[PDB]
Amino acid sequence: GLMQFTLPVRLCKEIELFHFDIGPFENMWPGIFVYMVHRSCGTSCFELEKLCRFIMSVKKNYRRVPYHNWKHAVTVAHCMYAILQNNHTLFTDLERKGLLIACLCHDLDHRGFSNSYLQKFDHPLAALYSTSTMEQHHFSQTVSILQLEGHNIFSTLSSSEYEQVLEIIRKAIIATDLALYFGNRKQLEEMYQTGSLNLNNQSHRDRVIGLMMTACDLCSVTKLWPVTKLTANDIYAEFWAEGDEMKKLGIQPIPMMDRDKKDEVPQGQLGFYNAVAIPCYTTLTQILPPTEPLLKACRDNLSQWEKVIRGEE
Ligand SMILES: COc1cccc2nc(Cl)c(C)nc12
Ligand SMILES: [Mg+2]
Ligand SMILES: [Zn+2]
Repeated sequence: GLMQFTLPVRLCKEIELFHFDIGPFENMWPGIFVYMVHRSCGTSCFELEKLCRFIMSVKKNYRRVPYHNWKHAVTVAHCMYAILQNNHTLFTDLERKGLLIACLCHDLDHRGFSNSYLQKFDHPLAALYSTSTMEQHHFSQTVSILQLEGHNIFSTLSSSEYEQVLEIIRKAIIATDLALYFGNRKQLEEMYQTGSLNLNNQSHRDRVIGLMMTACDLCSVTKLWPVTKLTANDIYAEFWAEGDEMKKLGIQPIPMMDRDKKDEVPQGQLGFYNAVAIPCYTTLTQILPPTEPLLKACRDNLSQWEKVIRGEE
């Protein structure tokens, strides 16, 4: 019972920073996640046997796609850990429990295609879930794994607390639908500016948690430039494969997804930082000030993308 997870000195130190990379050793990631859950939640929170059983089942249900894989899950969860550690007096016991799990499960069974491809292909999931197609499937997959024998990590929780944690996980996994981000950030920016933003209001808390979810999901843009540069290849590998699949459906894909337009990537990445990433980290920083290193790191990679266009690399 008195077992504590201990990371090697370098990892132990670096894991507390927003720009930490979990490395290339697959086998260390479950230990990295368990360590994060113990420092963020406590050794008590989950039964180590149930938690490790749940982690392996979640890993098992993540596909071998270039980007939206198991490594993405553990990275998105790490970024959440970094946020929760720099704002620990702001989150409930249940929120700390649910958010690291939601991040771990957020892209469960992701096939590497967007909601648009699912919609255009007429995939069964698009008939089952009209909007936030994959995100509703990811939550559905999270519940399926929680219902497996010996996998209920929230067994100790009351009937009411279990329904609260599951609702935190649901809202958070749906929030990773980038289509919803735009309106959520606009509503949060307005509430913050008119001083009406109250963290005691549950609907306001839901919105802030949604913004934290977009921030972690896009945390690839907040790492040191070599990590960002290499992660962009994986992101575009999926994009180009979906572009190829749109062409198979007889639909010319958007240039972002066209592998014949690889030369337009630095300009498209510049557009992404301006339209999505910088607004996301700016509003997040106004709301939760210790998350400033995410915005700082993001602005540095935006500058690196400008250097790419200018022929500086
Ligand atoms: C055009 O670039 C993009 C489009 C949509 C989502 C994206 N997510 C990430 Cl994290 C990055 C680095 N780029 C994105
Ligand atoms: Mg998503
Ligand atoms: Zn994701």
